Amino acid sequence: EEGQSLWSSILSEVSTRARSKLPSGKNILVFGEDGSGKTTLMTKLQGAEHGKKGRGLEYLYLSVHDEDRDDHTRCNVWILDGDLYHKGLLKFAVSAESLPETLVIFVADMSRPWTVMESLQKWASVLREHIDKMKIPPEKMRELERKFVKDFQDYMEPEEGCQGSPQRRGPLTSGSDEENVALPLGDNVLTHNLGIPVLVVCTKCDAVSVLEKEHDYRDEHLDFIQSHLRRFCLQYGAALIYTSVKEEKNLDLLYKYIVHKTYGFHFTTPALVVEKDAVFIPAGWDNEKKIAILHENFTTVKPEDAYEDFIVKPPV
Amino acid sequence: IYLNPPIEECRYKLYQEMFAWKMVVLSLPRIQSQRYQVGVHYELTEEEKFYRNALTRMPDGPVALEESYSAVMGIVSEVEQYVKVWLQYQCLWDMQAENIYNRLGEDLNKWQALLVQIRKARGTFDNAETKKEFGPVVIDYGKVQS
Repeated sequence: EEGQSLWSSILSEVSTRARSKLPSGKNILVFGEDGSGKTTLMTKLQGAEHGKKGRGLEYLYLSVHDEDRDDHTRCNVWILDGDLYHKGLLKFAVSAESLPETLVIFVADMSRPWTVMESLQKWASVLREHIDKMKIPPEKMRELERKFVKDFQDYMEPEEGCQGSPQRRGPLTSGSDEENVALPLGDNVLTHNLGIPVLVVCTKCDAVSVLEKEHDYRDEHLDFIQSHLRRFCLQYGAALIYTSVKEEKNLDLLYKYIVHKTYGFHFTTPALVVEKDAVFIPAGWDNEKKIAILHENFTTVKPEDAYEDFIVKPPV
Repeated sequence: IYLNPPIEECRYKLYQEMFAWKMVVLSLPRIQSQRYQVGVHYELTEEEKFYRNALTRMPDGPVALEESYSAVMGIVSEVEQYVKVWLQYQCLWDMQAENIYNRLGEDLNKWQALLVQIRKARGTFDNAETKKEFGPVVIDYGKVQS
């Protein structure tokens, strides 16, 4: 048992000396509403066009083949529906061990922009009773939140020299503490931050281009929605991507941000602001003074209008 | 040592006969409650064309969907346990001889007992089963056992 425990210590240390893989058991959650091409773009991130579209807890996998060490893991996909009677399928999706192995994606439909924030705080409330019911010990939960505050302040927007190699959001000058993005803290900032990588995806942003002409909106319409989105995602510590499902706008950008948030890789694109249906809002980049920078652009409106009335919901 | 098709595709396959076995029922069309008119021959959803709200009209609650999905997670867990029986033994193909040989030194009884262990473990690895089945779900591992 000298040689047996010796040889077992040898078999523990030899597989340590091999090439590292991406750690499997990663889960990806899809929160949000149906009718938004969840299955469509989620197969696009898999590598397909459309899958066998079921309902409830749809499963796929994303083909995460490494380009560096040339390995391949596949992470789990849990497409949850718009239904809150089949919302109880999430215990097969994510547990507390794999809650740090989780990149949560929220669907915002930009085909139905008027139903966004009630679905956001409703599915976020679903996620809050979910995250209360899955029962993390609070010291590790607060450890996740304090280190998420830490990597939230670690972030920089990438430059042109950060579109290749990884942007060193940790120590560039080694062994110290310096500010990179210092957020003005409000009640819209991190008050139900959950210590996990959270994302909201605006889906079908080419259906904004219906409502730029068939509803004839202005620039301050999207800043109203976008400032409400900044206020709510910053409250949970999240990023925000403005995507078209149908035209498949910048899929590689999405895939680089997924492997960047899950396995600590690099997302090699700066925060796009230039096209209004393609404004990239990262995590750890925007703050409440940047919300007020949209209010400098508020010329004809004040932000206390109703959500479905300023952003005009048709009664069907 | 590697599994092709992997555990994610195995879960995806069990969810595929979920999808075919549920679109026995769901891909049945539902009937417009008036037909000879005009306005429902205008654009309809899947909930207006097909009987897919009968899955939302589960009368005993949703309970058998989590029972089936827990059976899927249990089967995926057991075949995941047996595939990480044989993915433990990738250490022999990660094996550098210096980590054995600098550990052993020149004490001969360690070498003799190690040859006893490689004989005993080769006795275990020459067993009769090449394919393991749980329910319907089958591992092939005979080629890699050879």
